[PDB]
Amino acid sequence: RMKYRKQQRGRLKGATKGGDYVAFGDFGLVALEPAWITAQQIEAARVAMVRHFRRGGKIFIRIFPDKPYTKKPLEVRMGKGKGNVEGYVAVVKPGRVMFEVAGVTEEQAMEALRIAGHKLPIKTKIVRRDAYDE
Amino acid sequence: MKKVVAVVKLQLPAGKATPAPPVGPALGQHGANIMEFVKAFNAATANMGDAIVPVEITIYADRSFTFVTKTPPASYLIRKAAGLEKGAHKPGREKVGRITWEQVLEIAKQKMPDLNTTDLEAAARMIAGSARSMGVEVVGAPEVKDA
Amino acid sequence: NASRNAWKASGGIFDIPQKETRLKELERRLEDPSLWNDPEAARKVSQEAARLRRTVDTFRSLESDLQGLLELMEELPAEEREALKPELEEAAKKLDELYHQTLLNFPHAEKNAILTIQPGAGGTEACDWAEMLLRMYTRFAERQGFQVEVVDLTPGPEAGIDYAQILVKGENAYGLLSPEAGVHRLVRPSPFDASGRRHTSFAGVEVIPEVDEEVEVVLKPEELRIDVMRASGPGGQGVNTTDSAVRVVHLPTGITVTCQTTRSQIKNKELALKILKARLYELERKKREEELKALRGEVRPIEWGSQIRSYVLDKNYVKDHRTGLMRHDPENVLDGDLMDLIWAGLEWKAGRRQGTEEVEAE
RNA sequence: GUGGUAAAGGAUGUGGCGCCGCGAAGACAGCCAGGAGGUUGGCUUAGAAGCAGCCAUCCUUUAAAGAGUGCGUAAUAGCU
Ligand SMILES: [Mg+2]
Ligand SMILES: [Mg+2]
Ligand SMILES: [Mg+2]
Ligand SMILES: [Mg+2]
Ligand SMILES: [Mg+2]
Ligand SMILES: [Mg+2]
Ligand SMILES: [Mg+2]
Ligand SMILES: [Mg+2]
Ligand SMILES: [Mg+2]
Ligand SMILES: [Mg+2]
Ligand SMILES: [Mg+2]
Ligand SMILES: [Mg+2]
Ligand SMILES: [Mg+2]
Ligand SMILES: [Mg+2]
Ligand SMILES: [Mg+2]
Ligand SMILES: [Mg+2]
Ligand SMILES: [Mg+2]
Ligand SMILES: [Mg+2]
Ligand SMILES: [Mg+2]
Ligand SMILES: [Mg+2]
Ligand SMILES: [Mg+2]
Ligand SMILES: [Mg+2]
Ligand SMILES: [Mg+2]
Ligand SMILES: [Mg+2]
Ligand SMILES: [Mg+2]
Ligand SMILES: [Mg+2]
Ligand SMILES: [Mg+2]
Ligand SMILES: [Mg+2]
Ligand SMILES: [Mg+2]
Ligand SMILES: [Mg+2]
Ligand SMILES: [Mg+2]
Ligand SMILES: [Mg+2]
Ligand SMILES: [Mg+2]
Ligand SMILES: [Mg+2]
Ligand SMILES: [Mg+2]
Ligand SMILES: [Mg+2]
Ligand SMILES: [Mg+2]
Ligand SMILES: [Mg+2]
Ligand SMILES: [Mg+2]
Ligand SMILES: [Mg+2]
Ligand SMILES: [Mg+2]
Ligand SMILES: [Mg+2]
Ligand SMILES: [Mg+2]
Ligand SMILES: [Mg+2]
Ligand SMILES: [Mg+2]
Ligand SMILES: [Mg+2]
Repeated sequence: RMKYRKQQRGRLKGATKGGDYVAFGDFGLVALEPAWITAQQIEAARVAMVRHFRRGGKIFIRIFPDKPYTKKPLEVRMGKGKGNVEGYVAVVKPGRVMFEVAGVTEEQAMEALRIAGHKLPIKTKIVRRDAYDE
Repeated sequence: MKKVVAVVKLQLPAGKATPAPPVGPALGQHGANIMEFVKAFNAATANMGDAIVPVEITIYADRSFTFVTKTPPASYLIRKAAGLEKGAHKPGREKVGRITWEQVLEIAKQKMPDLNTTDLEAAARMIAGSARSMGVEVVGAPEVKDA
Repeated sequence: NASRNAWKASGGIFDIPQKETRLKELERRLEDPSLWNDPEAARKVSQEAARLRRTVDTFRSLESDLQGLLELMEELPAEEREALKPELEEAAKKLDELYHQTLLNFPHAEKNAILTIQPGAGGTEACDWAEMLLRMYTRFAERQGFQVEVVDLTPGPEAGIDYAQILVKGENAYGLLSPEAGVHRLVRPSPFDASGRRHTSFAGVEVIPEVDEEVEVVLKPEELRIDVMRASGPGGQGVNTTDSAVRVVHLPTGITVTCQTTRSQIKNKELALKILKARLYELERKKREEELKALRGEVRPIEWGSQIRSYVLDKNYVKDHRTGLMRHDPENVLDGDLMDLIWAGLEWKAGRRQGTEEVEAE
């Protein structure tokens, strides 16, 4: 990674671009609620998913953490947080597609994609793939 | 007109064996007059060759057994071809040997004198099917025909 | 080769009668249901029952190979006698299986090892030998087909080596070098003596595998206990109503550190932890080396009363004292000819020693 | 006694809309009978019998019974 430094917080107004549709994969996981999802949170779900169907299909990750996470070491007011303590996060607004699974049966996608939902700070939903494309 | 007690399935070499486990446990903790018991076994394997014969044993009320000898299991017949003594670790990616849907037939005829299956045509898929989920495929030519 | 054959037969033979009767006690044991209704019991039952796999095949296979050969072997330079000879060539790779089953049974035989040579009684001459054994064991490794990584070397005063250490890279490097510990006696006219008389000298040798670490795993919270409390001394009203004293006790060992230097409980807890670490680390570090002090216990004799195998260059003859075995080519021995020696003598003795001890009074 | 002021997450609380499939050629439940054969699927494992872990997709008696749902034995049978 590269970018530059520390970045302002900014708000999470309506989930406008906050969202998408299922790109790849048989199923996916969508955010019902806005939040900053941490790096750790992400990997938590990932490794969970794999661990569930050992030697399994393919897990996609449509979201990606690039916002620097500032934080102060238990002090007061000089300068801006050395930050980066949780490290980095991804801006997930209601609608966004976060993980795609493919190459597995429903009962596997449902379960795994659900277990992942337990690691995420948010209310979520698992989608088939209707057909709505473009 | 025959008192039985408990069925006990064992696989073994035909005309060759001893108490040795897991055979020891079975007829050991349930008794054995293997004097006259293994005397009917040697004649039931006198002119009979070696294999993995599944003799469907069945203890009697006198604590004996029904030693009905049967045709050695499908895995046995298949490795009679490839010259092995096992089966594939993972029936799918690996494939230890590749046989003929021809050889299956005459060895399957050896299996019908005990099997229930009516025709040898249905006994083609069974032996092929066993070879399927055991790490070995085949080749054929006639099959269906039809219009 | 008729000699090493009967030898391998003799090894397998004493196994026969012992495991012969040992099997019969165990087999009629595995017959009863009452025996199996004791799960952990019939586990170790089926374990010894299992050992009868390696017992049977050796005796059976080897017994038939002795007799068949003996017959069609005695006399003929052309026909059926050379027909029977390469039938025992496969039986020679079956001798192979036998040997592998006698060595591989060490704790860490399979992995590379670490040899160390340290001179002893004999002075400047004693260390001259240390270097002779250095090259000796080194040279053997090349032929065994192994990579030698010299970890440390230190030339002495006159002759060159007060100490040395090596890393025999390969497999079974330990199991092979294992029976080479202890002292080594060396007699000869001394190349340093102005009179040249015979002088005994002694070098030391040791050998060991390799392993891992444990540090941070201990800092795991549920193990230690952290107390807070008011500080002591200066602070005024601050020190009074502000508890900044911290004490982390490491419950698993009871060892504890306490700190109340700064005014911050957080900066004090931070420090105590960072010191408990280092203390706890040394304790666990010692325990590691304390296990290697019980490996010094495995064998750690003095320096020249005791020996293991003599090498006299006068009358030309080496002599492993552990086995009574002999030889008359110390030159060859001091070069690599060890396989045959180590193999039988060393493995045999070492294994049979500890083995008969374990199955008879251990 | 929600109202009279808490969250992930949970559950045959209750009401309302919607789509899917089953049923008078008899459904759902309960209840009587089988519930099988090569098979003991192949591979590992001391052992691995639908039934630890690994790989996987046969046919036969039939109106019917999965190379198998869960318990259970050391492994069975078992009951389902
Ligand atoms: Mg946060
Ligand atoms: Mg202040
Ligand atoms: Mg697909
Ligand atoms: Mg699908
Ligand atoms: Mg959650
Ligand atoms: Mg949640
Ligand atoms: Mg949900
Ligand atoms: Mg669209
Ligand atoms: Mg008779
Ligand atoms: Mg009886
Ligand atoms: Mg022989
Ligand atoms: Mg003869
Ligand atoms: Mg010749
Ligand atoms: Mg030959
Ligand atoms: Mg040997
Ligand atoms: Mg190095
Ligand atoms: Mg000096
Ligand atoms: Mg020097
Ligand atoms: Mg001089
Ligand atoms: Mg001198
Ligand atoms: Mg001179
Ligand atoms: Mg912990
Ligand atoms: Mg004071
Ligand atoms: Mg003062
Ligand atoms: Mg003051
Ligand atoms: Mg205060
Ligand atoms: Mg206070
Ligand atoms: Mg102080
Ligand atoms: Mg200070
Ligand atoms: Mg301790
Ligand atoms: Mg001394
Ligand atoms: Mg030479
Ligand atoms: Mg209230
Ligand atoms: Mg809720
Ligand atoms: Mg709910
Ligand atoms: Mg419901
Ligand atoms: Mg009907
Ligand atoms: Mg059944
Ligand atoms: Mg079986
Ligand atoms: Mg098996
Ligand atoms: Mg059964
Ligand atoms: Mg079981
Ligand atoms: Mg097909
Ligand atoms: Mg019972
Ligand atoms: Mg068993
Ligand atoms: Mg059953």
